[PDB]
Amino acid sequence: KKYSIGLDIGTNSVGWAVITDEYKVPSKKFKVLGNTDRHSIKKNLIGALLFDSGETAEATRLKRTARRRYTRRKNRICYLQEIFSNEMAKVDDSFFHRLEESFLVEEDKKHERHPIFGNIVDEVAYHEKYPTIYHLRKKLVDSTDKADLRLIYLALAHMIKFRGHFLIEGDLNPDDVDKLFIQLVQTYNQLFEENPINASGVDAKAILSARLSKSRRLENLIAQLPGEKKNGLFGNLIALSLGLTPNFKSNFDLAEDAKLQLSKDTYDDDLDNLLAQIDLFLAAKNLSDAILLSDILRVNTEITKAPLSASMIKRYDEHHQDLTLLKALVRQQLPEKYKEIFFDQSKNGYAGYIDGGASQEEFYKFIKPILEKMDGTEELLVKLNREDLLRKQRTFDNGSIPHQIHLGELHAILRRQEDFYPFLKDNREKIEKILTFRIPYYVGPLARGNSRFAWMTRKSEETITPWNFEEVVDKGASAQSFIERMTNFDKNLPNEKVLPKHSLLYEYFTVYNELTKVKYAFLSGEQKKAIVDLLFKTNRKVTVKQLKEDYFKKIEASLGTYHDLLKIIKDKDFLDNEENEDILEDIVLTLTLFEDREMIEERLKTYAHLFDDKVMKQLKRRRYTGWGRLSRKLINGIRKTILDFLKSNRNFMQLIHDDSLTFKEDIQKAQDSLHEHIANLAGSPAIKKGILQTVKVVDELVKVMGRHKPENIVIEMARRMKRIEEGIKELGSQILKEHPVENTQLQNEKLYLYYLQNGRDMYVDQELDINRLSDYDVDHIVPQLKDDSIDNKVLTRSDKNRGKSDNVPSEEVVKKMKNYWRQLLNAKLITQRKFDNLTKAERGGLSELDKAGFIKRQLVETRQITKHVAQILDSRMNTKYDENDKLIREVKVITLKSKLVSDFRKDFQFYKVREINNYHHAHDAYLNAVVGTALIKKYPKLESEFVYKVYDVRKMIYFFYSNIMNFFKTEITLANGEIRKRPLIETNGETGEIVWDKGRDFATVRKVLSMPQVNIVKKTEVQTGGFSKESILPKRNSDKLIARKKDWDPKKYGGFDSPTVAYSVLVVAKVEKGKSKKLKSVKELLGITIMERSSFEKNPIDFLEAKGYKEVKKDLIIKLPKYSLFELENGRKRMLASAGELQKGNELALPSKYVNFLYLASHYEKLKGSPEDNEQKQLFVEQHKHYLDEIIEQISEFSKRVILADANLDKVLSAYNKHRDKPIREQAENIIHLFTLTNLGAPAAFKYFDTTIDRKRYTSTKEVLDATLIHQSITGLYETRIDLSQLG
RNA sequence: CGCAUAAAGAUGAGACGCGUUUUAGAGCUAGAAAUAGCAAGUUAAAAUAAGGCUAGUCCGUUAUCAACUUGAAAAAGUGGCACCGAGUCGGUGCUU
DNA sequence: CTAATCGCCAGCGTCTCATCTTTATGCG
DNA sequence: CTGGCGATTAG
Repeated sequence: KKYSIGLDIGTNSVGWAVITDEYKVPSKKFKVLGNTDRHSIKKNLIGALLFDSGETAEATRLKRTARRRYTRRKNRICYLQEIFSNEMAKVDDSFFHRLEESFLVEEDKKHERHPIFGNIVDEVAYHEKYPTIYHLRKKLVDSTDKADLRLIYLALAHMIKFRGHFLIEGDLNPDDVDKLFIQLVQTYNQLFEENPINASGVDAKAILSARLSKSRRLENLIAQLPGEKKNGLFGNLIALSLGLTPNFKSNFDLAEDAKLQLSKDTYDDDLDNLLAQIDLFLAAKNLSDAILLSDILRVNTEITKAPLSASMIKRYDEHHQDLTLLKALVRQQLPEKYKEIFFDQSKNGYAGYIDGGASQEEFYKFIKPILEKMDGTEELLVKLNREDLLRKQRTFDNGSIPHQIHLGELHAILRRQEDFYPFLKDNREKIEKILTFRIPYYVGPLARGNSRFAWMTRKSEETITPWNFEEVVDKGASAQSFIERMTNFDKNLPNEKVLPKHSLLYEYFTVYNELTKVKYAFLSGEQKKAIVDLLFKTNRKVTVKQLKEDYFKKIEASLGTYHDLLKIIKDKDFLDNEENEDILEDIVLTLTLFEDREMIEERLKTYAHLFDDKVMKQLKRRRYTGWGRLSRKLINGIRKTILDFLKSNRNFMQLIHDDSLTFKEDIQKAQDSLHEHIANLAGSPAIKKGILQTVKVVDELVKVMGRHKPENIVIEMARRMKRIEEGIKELGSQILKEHPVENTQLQNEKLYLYYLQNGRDMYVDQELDINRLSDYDVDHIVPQLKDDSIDNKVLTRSDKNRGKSDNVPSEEVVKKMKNYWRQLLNAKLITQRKFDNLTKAERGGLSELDKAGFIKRQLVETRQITKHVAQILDSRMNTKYDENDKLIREVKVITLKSKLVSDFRKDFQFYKVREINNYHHAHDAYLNAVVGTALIKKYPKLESEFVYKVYDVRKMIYFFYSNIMNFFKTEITLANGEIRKRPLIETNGETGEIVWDKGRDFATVRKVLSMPQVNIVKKTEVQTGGFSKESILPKRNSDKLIARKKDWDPKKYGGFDSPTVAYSVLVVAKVEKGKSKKLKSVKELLGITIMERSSFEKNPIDFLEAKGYKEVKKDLIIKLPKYSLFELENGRKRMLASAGELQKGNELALPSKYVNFLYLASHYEKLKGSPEDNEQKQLFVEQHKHYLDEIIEQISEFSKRVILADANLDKVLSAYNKHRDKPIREQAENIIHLFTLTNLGAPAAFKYFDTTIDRKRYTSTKEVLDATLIHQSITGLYETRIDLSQLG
């Protein structure tokens, strides 16, 4: 009673099928449990399983980072508040209390309404003196009077709360653009004795103030004083202001690469190196400062010290001026449009721009034609083109402001009010340290131990303020654990980390693996030490023949990092010592790990007695990358040593596995769960969900067949005009004059074949006459390997093009195509795939190795995820062992590729339509199963090609002519228009076993493919995610609003809406009826939100009690997650979607003649075969065109049975009776769009030919309380039916 | 089997700029009102999943999940077979 | 005086750094 | 995209 299992794996579906040896899916009757009266269900062993897609973890990461940033911002404000705390009580005691409770309503306040001053007249006087905060900041910077302390706190708090970016390192003082651009040429003339033409008027930074990222900046540098090299024209301007890329190789006349950069960390060390091995750099830095503050600062810096506040005040004043000017102009010209612009908040006028939800762009687009209609509005259009008309202060493009501007304003504020308050003098650097502090990206979250994501190690144990940060956290250990927690361990010893790529032990290992088993006569013995000492360790790159022959004549994979450490340390003494070897092995790890140059300075100040300061700086400026693959205890931790064996001609892997001394310890050290095994796979989680469900359904199917292992498990993992322009540019002839070069409407190959082959045949130099669609057809360059590529066909006029059965091109074609067509393939008119396929007949024809390449290109799959899931299934299924300790292969895992089964669909007319029902997953699984077991029955030894002896296919060519699956066809064709018959009953190579009895197996495949009942299961889930929609709605008198905090009532403050239901519960109880408090009983379905899910799983009874229910039955609480299945009268099925909405559950089983007729009518102009076959298909579809009325009757009876959507049904029928008089090919698309009315899942809105049908949603769960609840297993074969009418 | 280049994806850390919601920015004139006419408008405070206890300048949207019987959890265990047919599975026979 | 139905609605842009895998593409 | 919600209609 052997059997086999076929599996199709997708990202939203898993299809499974169980077949016997006769390719017949069996059936069986199963017991059902519960309290109903049915006791046995007959079911077929084929089906699918559908689920929601998996989600990546990026959105949770972004929200986690947002939470951390909000907590840290609140802590910054709290730090400033407690540093102002103990002295504010002299002026105002409850000032911070009024500043805290400013959100809530006057009836809930405990102080005055006006927060900043506590009364009315001072509030109005303050807001009249200062309209914004920027007037206050400019007054506090410029004026030298003793201000109030509350104003100083307000300015500092606004400066600390928003504090710019950190993308520019180094200090930055506000210096013009062209006023310093000539000073660069002044230093260039006083430092470089040449002729630098000071083009006063070239306007480098001024034209670079526009969109001049690279191209326009380089163009402005080119349209200037010409430079002899690119390093002077573009490169020097890059190293001064723009995106820098200099080099001290052919530009700075150096003997070593001393490459500077922009404002970064390594620029100061590179400038110290360039000055200590060989002003103008200050002028370049000032030019960089001018180019950086070009676009953001739009005001002179002479009259004031704070440029940002002056820019904002200027923007405020121009907004006021243009506002009153536009008011006067619209009062003059169009007085009837006043209210639509200045009063209507719903429109996109000025009132919508200020009080509504209008942005800048919608306001500009709304006000542009009204401003164009009037007159006298020229400069307003000038401003509107420049995006400087009625501009706000807190805009969406203030993100370019660096933090040094805010730091300078804060420093001037603290300097000006210094001598009036002494605690400002005592705590200046504390406040500046509050503003500029930023946690480094390798220290991570400052935790204590209760974190899934932290790696920080502490020295002491106290709170971490920004002032004692460097005193508490160890930075070197944190920077080491930041890297070492990510790099993988080696596969041999699974607990040890991996050496760096440029380690000395790894370099010795790779040079010994190169020159231990080296033969060119095999190499010597003890002379290999002298060989690696002289030739390898002296030459920077070991030669292939030259230096080896020189070393052989003198005596009788490079170590580049050894030479770098030799010339950096300027000797060769410690580079070969004993303890200095492991010391240098620590130094190379130090150089690989960190990238901060100061913790590096500490870790090499650990080793100060090996060099002076100069060698120390020369090696400290170095860097490396890359991590290797091996270990240290693998090579020099097992004792001889592996390096001792590799030094003195066996391979390293041959020393590891083949030798019994080494392979025992690694196999012992190889000594998780399933979820941990899938968790460290590769690829998207959307595939990993399907992989886990595949393992579960395989284990369940093994369980249901009486604990017998299967035989085979088959796995399938499912998944231009510029060329014509390039051909017209390379041709030069009339490629666009008469025949237009426009591949826009051209979708078929009838135009692309003329465009690729330049309007002539690949073999004949004749007129193609492309105006005829009944013209020259297409001919494949190599027929049955199946291929339909662009470079896999040819368009000759009318011939057989040669005389052959295994070769398409002829000798005259190869003689005539050698100059023109081969140059066209060399000029990329035709691709390289067509050139080799057209010229390969001139090299002996179809050789045996080419047939091997063809069958290995048609059979072998390449993806890694399929190999890994095959490995998982083979390790979980085959587990026994013999006395020699070998794997006892009781099952065979066979992987396929979808091209084979797609060819099997399109060959024998087993057509697939995705829009009808979800049966095609199970049908693809069944077809995969039968194709796999037939192919493993026919060609036995070729199991070594895919089932996971070599048996290389060079002396096997079983297969004779072209293809692997060419034995399925009962009448094989030929190349040059011929036929070749085939026997009926196939058999194996040596064994006697009929495999492919044609009539019986095809009748069985039709009978299985037309089976009405398969098992479709939608996987029930408990919903998780956000609590509700993230928008905040204004206040209403509704009851659906959720409070944003604990004591903020939503009828006064607003809140969120539309919460997400986790699951539902069925509650039977009694509630108050009428004003007499009558206890009328009720059976109700209630929805549980996620916050309520936690609070309800803590305690159910008190939760349902306080909700409003009394005297519940505690044992009758039934949990119902999403997609719970309910069966109703007449086989109507409904899936629960929420507490108050259902979804369609049933499925439509159309007969096979209808789906074949639909596939023929849909692609009526895209047959893509032989002309006789296309003519026969056209006669087959046009010979009877009344199936579609029967299909309409089919879906009418179905929708009257289970859908109950009669209004949309009558709309569909009226649309069909309207569009009766139509062609067939335009009617197949409408009748195939029609099938989403009766589909499975959520009700969608489709579209007919002209009209559009809306969706009938199912917003009522009153019927479900008198239904049959189904509890399904993972395959749907084990059920539990519960009659809810008998419950309670 | 190993190197070089490029692209894509996954995972984690650190930072910006907006947006949204309530309050504060005394609206004026005429009528008893309904209302009308007029003037103004750019900013700030606070919250940004309710909250949790291990009280940290932590943690809270990823992954996992039919029912029943055991188990604190982890995890383990629970369902007869052939044949003729097919509108969501039905019927016949043997043995329990 | 409650239930069906219709129509609208739904947080978003950027930057810095690190480690892996996989695919294509040459070269031995 | 698919469920929630207010304004509106229908029994």
